Amino acid sequence: AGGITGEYLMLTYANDAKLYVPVSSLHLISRYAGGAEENAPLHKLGGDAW
Amino acid sequence: RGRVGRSHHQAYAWLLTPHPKAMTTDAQKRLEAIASLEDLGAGFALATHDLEIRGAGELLGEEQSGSMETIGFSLYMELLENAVDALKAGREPSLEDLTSQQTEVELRMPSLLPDDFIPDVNTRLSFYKRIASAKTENELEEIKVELIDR
Amino acid sequence: IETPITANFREGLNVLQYFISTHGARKGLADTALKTANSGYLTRRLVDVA
Amino acid sequence: VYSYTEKKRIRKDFGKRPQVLDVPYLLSIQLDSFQKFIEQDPEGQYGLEAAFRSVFPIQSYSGNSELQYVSYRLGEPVFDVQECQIRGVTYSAPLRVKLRLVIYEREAPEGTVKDIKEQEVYMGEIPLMTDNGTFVINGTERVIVSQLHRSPGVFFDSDKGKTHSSGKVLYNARIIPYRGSWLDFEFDPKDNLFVRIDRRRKLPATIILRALNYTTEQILDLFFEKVIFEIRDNKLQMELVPERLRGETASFDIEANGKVYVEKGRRITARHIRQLEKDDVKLIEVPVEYIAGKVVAKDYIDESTGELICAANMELSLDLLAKLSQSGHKRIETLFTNDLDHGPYISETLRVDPTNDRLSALVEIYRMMRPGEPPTREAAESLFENLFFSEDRYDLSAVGRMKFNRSLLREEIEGSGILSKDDIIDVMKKLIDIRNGKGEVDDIDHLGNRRIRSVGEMAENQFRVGLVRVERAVKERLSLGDLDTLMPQDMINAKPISAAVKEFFGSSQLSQFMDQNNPLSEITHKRRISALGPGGLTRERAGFEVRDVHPTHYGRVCPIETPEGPNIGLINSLSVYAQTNEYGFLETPYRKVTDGVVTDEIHYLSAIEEGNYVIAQANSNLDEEGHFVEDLVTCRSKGESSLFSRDQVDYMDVSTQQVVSVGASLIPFLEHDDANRALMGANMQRQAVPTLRADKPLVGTGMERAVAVDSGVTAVAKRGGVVQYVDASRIVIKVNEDEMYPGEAGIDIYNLTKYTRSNQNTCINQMPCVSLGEPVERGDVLADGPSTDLGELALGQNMRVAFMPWNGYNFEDSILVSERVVQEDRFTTIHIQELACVSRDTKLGPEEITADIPNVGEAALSKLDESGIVYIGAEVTGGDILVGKVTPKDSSLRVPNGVSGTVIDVQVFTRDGVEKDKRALEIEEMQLKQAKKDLSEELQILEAGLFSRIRAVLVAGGVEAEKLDKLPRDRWLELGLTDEEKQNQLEQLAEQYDELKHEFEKKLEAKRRKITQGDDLAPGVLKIVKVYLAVKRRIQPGDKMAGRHGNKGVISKINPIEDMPYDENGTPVDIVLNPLGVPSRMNIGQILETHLGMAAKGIGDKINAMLKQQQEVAKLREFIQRAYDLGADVRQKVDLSTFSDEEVMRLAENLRKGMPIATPVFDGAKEAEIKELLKLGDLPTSGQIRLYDGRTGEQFERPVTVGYMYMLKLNHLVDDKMHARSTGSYSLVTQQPLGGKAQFGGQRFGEMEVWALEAYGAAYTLQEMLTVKSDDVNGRTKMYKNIVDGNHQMEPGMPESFNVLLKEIRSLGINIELED
Amino acid sequence: VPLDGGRFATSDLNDLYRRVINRNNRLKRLLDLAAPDIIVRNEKRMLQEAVDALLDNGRRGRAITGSNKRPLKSLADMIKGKQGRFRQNLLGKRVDYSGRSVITVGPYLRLHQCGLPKKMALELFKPFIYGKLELRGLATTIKAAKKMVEREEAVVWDILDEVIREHPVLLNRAPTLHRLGIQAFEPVLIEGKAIQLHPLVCAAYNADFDGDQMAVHVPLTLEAQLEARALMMSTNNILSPANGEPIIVPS
Amino acid sequence: GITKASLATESFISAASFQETTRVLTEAAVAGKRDELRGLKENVIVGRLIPAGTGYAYHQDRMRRR
Amino acid sequence: ERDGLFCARIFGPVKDYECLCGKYKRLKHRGVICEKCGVEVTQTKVRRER
RNA sequence: CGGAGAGGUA
Ligand SMILES: [Mg+2]
Ligand SMILES: [Zn+2]
Repeated sequence: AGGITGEYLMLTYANDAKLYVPVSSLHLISRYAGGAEENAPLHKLGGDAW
Repeated sequence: RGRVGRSHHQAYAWLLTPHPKAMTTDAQKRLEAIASLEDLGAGFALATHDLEIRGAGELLGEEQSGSMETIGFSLYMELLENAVDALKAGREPSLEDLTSQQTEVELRMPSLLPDDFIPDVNTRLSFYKRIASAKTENELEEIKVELIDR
Repeated sequence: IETPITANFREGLNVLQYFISTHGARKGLADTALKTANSGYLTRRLVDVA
Repeated sequence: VYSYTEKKRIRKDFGKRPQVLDVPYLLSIQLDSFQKFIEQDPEGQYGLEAAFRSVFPIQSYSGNSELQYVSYRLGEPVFDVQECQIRGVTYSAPLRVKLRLVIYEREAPEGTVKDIKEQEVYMGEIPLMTDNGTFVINGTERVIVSQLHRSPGVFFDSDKGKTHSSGKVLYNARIIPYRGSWLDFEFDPKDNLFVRIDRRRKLPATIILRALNYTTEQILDLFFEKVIFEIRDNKLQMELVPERLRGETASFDIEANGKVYVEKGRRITARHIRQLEKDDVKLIEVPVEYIAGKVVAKDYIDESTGELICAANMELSLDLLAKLSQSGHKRIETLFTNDLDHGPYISETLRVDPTNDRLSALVEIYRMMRPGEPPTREAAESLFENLFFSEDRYDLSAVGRMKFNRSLLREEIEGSGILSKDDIIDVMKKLIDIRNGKGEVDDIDHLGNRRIRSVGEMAENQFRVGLVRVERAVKERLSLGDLDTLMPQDMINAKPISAAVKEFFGSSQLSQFMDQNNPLSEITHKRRISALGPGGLTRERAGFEVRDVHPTHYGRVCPIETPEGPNIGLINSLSVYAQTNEYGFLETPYRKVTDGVVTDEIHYLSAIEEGNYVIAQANSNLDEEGHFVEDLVTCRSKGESSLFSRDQVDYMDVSTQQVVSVGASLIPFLEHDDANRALMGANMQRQAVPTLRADKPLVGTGMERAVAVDSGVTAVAKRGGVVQYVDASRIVIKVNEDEMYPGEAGIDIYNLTKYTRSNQNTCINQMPCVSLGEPVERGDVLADGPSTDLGELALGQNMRVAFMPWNGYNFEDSILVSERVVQEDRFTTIHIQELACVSRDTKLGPEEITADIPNVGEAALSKLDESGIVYIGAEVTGGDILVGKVTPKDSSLRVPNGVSGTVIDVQVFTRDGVEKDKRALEIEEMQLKQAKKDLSEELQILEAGLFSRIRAVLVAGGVEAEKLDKLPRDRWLELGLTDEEKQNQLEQLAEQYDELKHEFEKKLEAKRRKITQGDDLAPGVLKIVKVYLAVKRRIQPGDKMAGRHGNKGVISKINPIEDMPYDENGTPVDIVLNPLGVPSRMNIGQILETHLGMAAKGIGDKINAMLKQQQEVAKLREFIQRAYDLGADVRQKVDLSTFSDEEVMRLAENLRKGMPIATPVFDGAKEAEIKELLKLGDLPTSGQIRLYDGRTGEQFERPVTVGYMYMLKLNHLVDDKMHARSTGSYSLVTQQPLGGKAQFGGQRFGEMEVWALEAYGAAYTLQEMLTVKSDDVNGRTKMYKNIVDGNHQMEPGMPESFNVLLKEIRSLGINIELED
Repeated sequence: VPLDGGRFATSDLNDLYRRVINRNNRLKRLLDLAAPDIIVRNEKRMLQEAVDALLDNGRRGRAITGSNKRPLKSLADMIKGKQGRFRQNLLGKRVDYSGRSVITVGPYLRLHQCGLPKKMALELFKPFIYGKLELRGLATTIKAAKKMVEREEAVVWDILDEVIREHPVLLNRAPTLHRLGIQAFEPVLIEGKAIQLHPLVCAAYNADFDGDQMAVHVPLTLEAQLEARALMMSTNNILSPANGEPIIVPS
Repeated sequence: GITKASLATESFISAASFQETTRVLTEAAVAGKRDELRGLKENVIVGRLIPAGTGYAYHQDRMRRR
Repeated sequence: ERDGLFCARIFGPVKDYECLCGKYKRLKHRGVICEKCGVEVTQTKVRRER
């Protein structure tokens, strides 16, 4: 990331746009809740404003 | 720049810019122009400079600033005179009056006479008046057949 | 060039004699092009004075 | 030794030098350059990777976000090549970059991460080079030629006394970056030194010396030495350096240690210096007159008062010397100047320099670069910083730094891109050194100073130009608000990449329309070296020295193939073996010569290195031990050909044809032509029309096959095998089992391009040259292209030529042609035009293309269909209606007046959103049938392939022949067989089959959507119909035809068969040239080719005779073996004893029309071998036979030359040229006739043709041709009425182009008027 | 002129005129308003610059441009240069009744004639043909005569061979260096497509037959035909005007 | 020289249609010059008979008629 | 336009012998000036010389 | 119709 080598979590949203979140801040991440671990949706990162 | 001053105190105004490896050429042109005209009475000169580059937009449309192939003033005064004479003679109400008592059917789906279809703005306006003032479906149908013919 | 092309056109020139031949015989065509462009102007000047 | 499909016709190669390096791929530069553009470079220094890493990572101004780069990938093109040409869209591939956007967090320490988002963002469409080297940019097939520009670096030139009239040479230096602002130093005739920047106003150099934080003292220490005075008790003791006195006239007593060494007025001899040093002289007393003209180095002031006494750069006088003595100064330092060795060339610049500090120096630099806007401190300082020392707005490339450190004799060939202080100082030192007398100037035409930037480098530069704007926009978008929900796709714009690349490919000076009336013309227009374009010289302002051929052109650039006319020597073409160096320079191979052996190892030498060594000649005799058979071998050492000793050579030329290009190495017997006539031979070979039935050249150079193979017109087998199916439009190759793949085995399918239209309206169609069920190998041609013949170039026909004058019908250059040449349709060529009819959208509404057109009968509509479009196959003539179009109130497309031809193709384009008429539905319907049918044939021939492989693999372990067909061909999986690697392979093949099913379904549906969809068109057009006309132009008096040796000439009579001079056997001569064209312009190559062609047809005639009366193969084998022998130690050595006794019956079948011969260009057939071959046939060995006249029947005296000469038919037909006009349209602003043949134009009776009528007394002809026939409208209507009314007479009036002149002059403030 | 896409051509003169008229009307209004002097001064500066660019653009070191960054074409740029009125429309100009074609030899000719393709001879000589057809009454108007020539019945070829009897045509090769570069020849009709040229006048024309082209003009009036026959026929140009030596040398 | 001997002509069209048209026109417009059409080039310009050959008799009687 | 750069009352009629507003459309009125718009109905080639 | 550019014939 420009001078630091880190470990990240790998998250795939819609259109295969990947989001890496640090392992120092994994508490920002929660498990799923709708009871649809096979029927879960997928949002698009950054919205569809553009 | 005009926000400062306003009283006898000498008032400075700074225009900080990013480091010039990422400023477009038009930006330095604008900045050097606005730093050149640091005097009093510079406003009108700057406005008539902005015009002449930007160019006045449509005289009878929106879009205030831009070349974009307006209608001519010499045409516009004649068009307006024709409108004035037809209006006063006819004494029809304004289009806005036909907007005022209009039971609003804003269904936000396009509804107008397209420009190429009736190019003469005056005649198209006359159809606007006669349509929105038509108070019988038979009158509407007569408008429809006359417009189909014409 | 000190050494000549000692080979005629009945016998064949070899490679290096032919390269020197081209040395000589492109100057001719370049000269022809630009001398034509100049002499046209010269005769235009001559016509317009007389 | 031979293949199966070279044994069809073995060209009998003459020539004695054994080749040590085969001709490379002739399109190496184009394909290699564009490969370096688009290829994943791991090391990251070429192409898109270099550009992306040169821009990214993009760090925001805030610094809390940056946009870094991961990888790039080129998508599949939406259309293939053919659909890109037809549909009118460029052939490009979407570039997709996997950008990765990091986001920082604020309150954390410097450098953390909040999130990182990556997304494969789409940016740019980059056009893809096709398989050959041609791009498709808007349906038109373009070629980007390589450019030859002066290499970035530093060059020391001098006008050879062109100014100042003193004979004074004004040495100058240019620092020329790859990208940035130039820099120049020069010398005023007063031996000063001035700098100039970007060819602006000249300034003293010391201004830029001061600009670099150099004050005067360090400047003087840089450019000058020191002479030390120590004032003591005896009269100015000076430490004297004896080598400071080499070569000056003395001025006083030269003594030391009580002994007189040299006396006054003497020249200080070398022995005087030796006396001084052997006596070890150091300290000399000198008089005071010696110091009155010397200039002190630095500042000596008074210590007490703190006041300046003497400053830097001023001469010392007696009063100054007294003051410096009185200030306690003991040591003085002055400058060692001179008059021939070390001039004071910088001190006078200081004197003339009106600048003393550095800030004011930056001030007048600011004043120079932009007049107006009086400077500040920071503005001038930043301007001068970013002008020469910013990696943003200035860059020497690695080639720039290489040439820079080379010219200054430095060591490292790497360094920073931008300049530095030591570099500028070293340049100025080297310029002063050149001026003094050491060193040497450069020639700027050396091929060690001009380098090639072909397609890859140029397009990468434009990509980088776009990427700069992209990264600027990215930086602004990052510094704007709301970072934490941005994504890279919503951040970058793909507009300024696609714009900067489409602008270069479409509209540039070096991306030009491909010449396509040959395979040769294509392949020699791709290997073009333009010396023009951006960053290069101008066509009409180029002198006699850059147009000329330099001694370093040898091996790199052809000396003969250049156009004649205004750009000669500017449009050079590459040699055969030349490559581009790693830095863009040109290099050519050379065999390394060891101690005494000419080895087989080759080294590619550039043009700088070629000068140091000594290189042998291409044909210098060496004999089976690598030893030269002479001791004075003609070599070239340093641009000087001369005879050298045998034990001194370092290199040898690879082959005799590395000096000439590809265009001028298909000329046989080139070594007998003049250079001018070979130039014209090459340039007319480049224009030969591909005729109807291509005909091999009986006398070639063996390079024919290379040009046929590398120019992508022949369909060449990618993998060997057996031809399963032949058709005039497709060829199916069942590939060999060892050339198979395990997964996706399949078989190859080649679709031959039938009669499509080339750029120059000729016809390019391919013909199958293989038979059904015939073995082919990898790299073997399967379809002849245009003007090829079994895989070898055949630009024209080869005809029986007699050299004699014939009743004046071949007077100057003309050609008299027999009528068999036109009866046999051997010069009948097909020309395919594309006539377009567009449907606009104008005032009073649009136009339809119905058949309903007024004032024309049903004969007009008999050729149109019901939809208004002409029928395919309708033989139209001039003036007919192809697409009936009406004007809304007759705008029908009509054939141009004069041209016939058959409609062969109608393409209908329609804008999306408007319904398609009947013809569009019919055409789209047959297109849908064609597309579904072709994909079905693809899938089912692949079904045949997969099921054949499945059946043929089960020979062991599972073979039951009935059980294959007891159930149908599909279900060949669940039969009884071992579940081992055999059933593994059957599962793999079935999975491949099902994937092929799915691929066929997807491809068919995608093709249907692609066909049916509306297409983008110009705003304002509704639908376009393009009719295609095929015209068989035969031949007639007028059609220029030529040979290969520069002997052109328009055919002047189509003479009946029986008038042609027949020899004693009755055979008429086919073409009667003129002898008088040989002695003046010395192309003896045509006569030698004539003799050798006669020999080849003699061998062919004997083989044909032995074949007509049927004779056994033991006679044909014997005769053909004698024919393929008979070289005097040639390198061919083909044995007929290993031929299969039936490929002899095929070889002799192909040789029955003439035994083809190769003659390598500078290694040709000597005359003795020609006579011997003519004597193997029964022909008379002097070459000339006796011809009887065709008409009187009585023999010609003085037996004439007949032979077989290869005639091309150049593309200057007389159908295209001939034009006439009586009255037609007239121009608008001036009422003169229009101009051209497309318009009904009238010829320009110009200025010279008016003087030519003034020279006669013909004033009435002049008056009508400049009033009545042209311009006076009331004169010309009256003239037309007077001509029709039988009264030839004019009323002149006054031309309206003079009334226009009156109104234009009078429309200034200039009252011009006519008097009474 | 319309560009056939619904819009109009630029036509730089009208652009300069619009610029001048706009500045002038603005200045007239601003002078009517008695505006302060700092504004009217640079208004007059702008008007002076505009009229300057109209009369002769580029005579200042600064030149104003439109498209492609080249300066506009002012009223002085329409007279100067190789493309002005004087050198491109007045001294030499395009001409009706003219043709152009390749040249072949035709050594059967006599010194005073030239071959001429039947197609060119019909196209150049249309009005004379119309006159002769209306003299025969074969089509008693110019429209019917027009269709009649267009169809090329067998009778219009006789009309040619009569209207080409004594009617010289001026053959002309492209670099007309000297007065023997344009010479008049009586035509001989040829079923071909190339202007045959008598092989003695090649030296005068400096014409090899290696692909050259020659233009053919027609003299119309009686004065022009007599000028051709008396002054410009090839049987008068035997001595060279540069020196008394012959120019009909057997080559 | 022939370049200057043709610009320094009494006829301001035989020098305007030569080179330097702007300079010739200004210098001859300040001076109020008059062209008598007495040459072979300005008669070509104004589209009338050349005073050389078959136009010589025409110009001869035209001059003698005034 | 009315009195623009291209004009019909200042320079002349656009079509041969025709008014601007079509009030006079035949050559039998050559020379009269219309009243509504004010063009001189004459030959359109006077647009070249005015 | 103009402008820019490329190439070719003599
Ligand atoms: Mg010629
Ligand atoms: Zn009117």
